[PDB]
Amino acid sequence: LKTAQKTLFPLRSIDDVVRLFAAELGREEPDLVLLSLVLGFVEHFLAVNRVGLTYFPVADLSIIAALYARFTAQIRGAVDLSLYPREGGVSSRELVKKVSDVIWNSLSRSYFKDRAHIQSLFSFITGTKLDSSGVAFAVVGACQALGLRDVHLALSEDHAWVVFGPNGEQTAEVTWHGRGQTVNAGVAERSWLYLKGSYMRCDRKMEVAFMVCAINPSIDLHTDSLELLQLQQKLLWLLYDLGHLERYPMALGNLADLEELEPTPGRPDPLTLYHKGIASAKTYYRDEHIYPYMYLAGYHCRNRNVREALQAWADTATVIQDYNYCREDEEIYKEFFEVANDVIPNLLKEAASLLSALQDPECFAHLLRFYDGICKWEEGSPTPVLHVGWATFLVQSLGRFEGQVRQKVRITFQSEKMKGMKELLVATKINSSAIKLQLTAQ
Amino acid sequence: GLKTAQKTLFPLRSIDDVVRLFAAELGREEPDLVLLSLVLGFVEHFLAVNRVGGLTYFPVADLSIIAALYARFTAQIRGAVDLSLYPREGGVSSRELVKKVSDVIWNSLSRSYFKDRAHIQSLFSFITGTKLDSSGVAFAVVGACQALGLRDVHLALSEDHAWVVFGPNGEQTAEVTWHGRGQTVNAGVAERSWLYLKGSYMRCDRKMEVAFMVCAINPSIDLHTDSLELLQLQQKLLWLLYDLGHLERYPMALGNLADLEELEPTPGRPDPLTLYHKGIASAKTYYRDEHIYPYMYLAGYHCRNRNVREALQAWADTATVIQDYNYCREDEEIYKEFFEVANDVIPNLLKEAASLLEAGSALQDPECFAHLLRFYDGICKWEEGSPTPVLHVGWATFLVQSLGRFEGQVRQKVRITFQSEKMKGMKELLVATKINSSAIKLQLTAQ
Ligand SMILES: CCN(C(=O)c1cc(F)ccc1Oc1cncnc1N1CC2(CCN(C[C@H]3CC[C@H](NS(=O)(=O)CC)CC3)CC2)C1)C(C)C
Ligand SMILES: CCN(C(=O)c1cc(F)ccc1Oc1cncnc1N1CC2(CCN(C[C@H]3CC[C@H](NS(=O)(=O)CC)CC3)CC2)C1)C(C)C
Ligand SMILES: [Mg+2]
Ligand SMILES: [Mg+2]
Ligand SMILES: [Mg+2]
Ligand SMILES: [Mg+2]
Repeated sequence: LKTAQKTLFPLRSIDDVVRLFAAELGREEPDLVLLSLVLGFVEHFLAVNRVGLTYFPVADLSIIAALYARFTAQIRGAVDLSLYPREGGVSSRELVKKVSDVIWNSLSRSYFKDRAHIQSLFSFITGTKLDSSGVAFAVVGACQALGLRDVHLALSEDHAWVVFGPNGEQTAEVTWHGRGQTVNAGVAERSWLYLKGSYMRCDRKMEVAFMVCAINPSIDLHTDSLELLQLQQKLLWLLYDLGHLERYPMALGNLADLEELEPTPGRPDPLTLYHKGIASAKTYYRDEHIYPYMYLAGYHCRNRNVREALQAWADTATVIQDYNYCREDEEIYKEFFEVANDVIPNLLKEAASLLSALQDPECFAHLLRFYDGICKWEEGSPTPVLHVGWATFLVQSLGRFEGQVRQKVRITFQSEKMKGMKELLVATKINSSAIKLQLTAQ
Repeated sequence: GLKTAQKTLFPLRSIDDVVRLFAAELGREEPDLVLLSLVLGFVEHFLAVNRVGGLTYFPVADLSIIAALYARFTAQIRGAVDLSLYPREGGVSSRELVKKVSDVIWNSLSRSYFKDRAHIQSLFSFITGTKLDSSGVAFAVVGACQALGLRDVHLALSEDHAWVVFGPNGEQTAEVTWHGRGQTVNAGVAERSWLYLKGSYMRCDRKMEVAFMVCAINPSIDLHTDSLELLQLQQKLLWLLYDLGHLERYPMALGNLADLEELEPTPGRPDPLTLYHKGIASAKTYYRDEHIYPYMYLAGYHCRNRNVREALQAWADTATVIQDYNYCREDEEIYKEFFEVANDVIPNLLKEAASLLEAGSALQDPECFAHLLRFYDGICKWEEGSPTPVLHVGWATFLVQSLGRFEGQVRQKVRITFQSEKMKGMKELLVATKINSSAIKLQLTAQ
């Protein structure tokens, strides 16, 4: 650590942490290892080993300098750079593989790899435990501590790896999902997990944004750390103000969800931030991201804006339609399954009871765009998506709209399945049996 | 269908009115299972499913609502099942007749729903929603059978499944619902899976069937909130059944009542520890000590009160029961309960204890170390002869971590009976002053 950094200690409050982040983000190379260990330390004494009162666990220089030394010396100890000629200020694959192996070999052979609060370098140093994405982050933190300035975090919506080399052009798998390979076959197979190449390639500032989104305020299934929520919210505003969330759609979604919980006066309202996330995905990631729409959909859902919610879910299906469903895409499958088979059916039932969205042919058209996207998603997929469970809720959901509301609705149907049954969907009588068979055809 | 006697207990305006109805029905040779299910169903629905500085409330059940629902259930069954086609010699039901009632219930359900959802356990949910969970179906078949006058059809339950017994002396069994047929449960008993308790399952009379529907009350509103009123209702109904002697052969019901007494103790009542012990005594006396949950119930209570010795003793008891079973695919519930104990609760309890020890005690007690070894030995013996492994490398790490919470001086002299070849195979390593982590790991995970 430099004298500059040392003077920001001890961290006695949330404002002290925000000052340390502000100071580090001002530099060309923010110290990822310092910042990770500090969030790790604060998360550990607020979520994992707690103590009414709200409190901040004071981070003395003595504790954080020790942890920093432990991480940096461990990496430097394990990697002899004089064996890796590093011509043109670019790292070789052999060097990135080696740092990957150093991180891998330092982990416990057996732990709950899915547990909360094993995301930070704190958990790696004090516990020898990292989650999936904790590993990729640790490889990048190690690379920075070795002075390898071209090694960066790549993320999809559910996986992480590294890019390196002349233009961030090279990719390497470093962690497990659900090594040393490129991600090219993932991009080529058009799975959601690799976003068809439209994944985030972070600079050091997005890597700080990632570790801030990684803060997990969960204490148990019933209780969040208020202090960790407050810390995340202030750190995300700092990154917002400095321009570092511009190319981070999920971070704007995260900050919007926090603003819905506890609005910051003078700040953009949640709807603005959800739209900025969607604008970010459209502008920088070829509109290939699902969560910015799912975020907006959740907010409208929670506020009982049924039209707006169904519109946002139809958008999510309009994105997913250009993918193939592959084995490792199960997170987004479950999110679509929850929307189709639980949230929409319940929202429509709420509406039917108050009766409205059910007299609005616009809401019916959103529902059809939703199912059409899902059917087009399934086309060309190496595994089916729609089984008989889906079919029931389709018919149930269609039937919440009277013949007069459904009759004139005309949308573009990308999918062969919805094309195949356009006459059944606008018919005065819903032929439930035929719709069911058509949807589950395979 | 309903008698003047029953009609005069209406409307139900309070929890006490519901207790009066149950009291009146339990006084009879044939308590009306369909009436009682519809009433709990109705009350659950307006307290947990469709709710209203705050209010607690009781949803008034008018005769008009309950008599309608009763008629709907009983007429629907009588409509579907023509008894004159099933000659019923000796006052005993045929398999074809039980299978038919099973098919009627199955055919009445929505073709797709979340069969795993809360609040789809009652005949209320079946009549108003055409939705039943697994055990809701078995109960519905028995309620249908009673409304058809089939006096020999009774609810059978294990700790995670339900079917029916019928015939001369409850001789016959039929699968009626899904887990996770018209076939017997004989192959389940023979495979020695926990799901069929090796034949030591509950064969309910009509009073235990009321107890089952009372245990079926689900007070959950969402993940974070219980209906106070439904907890209060369940507790008073369980006391009624207790006082009348109907919980004597229902170990999980005494566990349920004990959990409620810990939440809100009833003055003048036996304390929770008494009720958990009654549950265990019931399992030992009437079920060949083949039940796991009476011990798990006791273990949870000790755990929540930070009686570490007593908790580890109760968990070691649970492993002493399971050791005489084979782990089969559909026993996943109890697997997960053992996994949670071994790999989460015990490690965390021991870590708590280690911290209170460095600060200025179960960890200096060789009795607690012995309990831990009995636990692992039962689990290894459970695995022996199983068609599925139980122990993988995840288990091994927490064993070593948990052994290591006890110093060499505490572990050294402990000698327990080892049923499993696996624990016998490494008895010297467990009491050694140095824990050979690597060897212990391989021994427990091998095969
Ligand atoms: C959240 C933790 N996390 C990851 O999960 C992650 C790891 C990776 F390797 C790659 C991507 C990752 O995701 C994120 C990355 N950066 C920031 N945020 C990430 N998140 C937030 C995320 C998506 C959104 N969901 C919340 C939504 C889900 C859909 C929901 N809509 S709905 O209710 O209509 C659907 C039922 C609204 C809330 C939480 C998890 C994943 C990172 C930060 C370590
Ligand atoms: C919802 C309850 N229910 C069933 O789940 C059920 C269905 C069947 F087909 C067959 C048996 C069934 O179980 C019960 C039947 N009758 C009454 N109670 C039943 N219960 C209570 C039961 C077991 C105990 N658990 C709670 C315990 C679990 C162990 C725990 N101990 S621990 O914390 O030390 C273990 C980590 C204490 C709380 C709740 C569910 C299953 C019936 C009443 C419909
Ligand atoms: Mg994920
Ligand atoms: Mg697209
Ligand atoms: Mg169960
Ligand atoms: Mg035994």
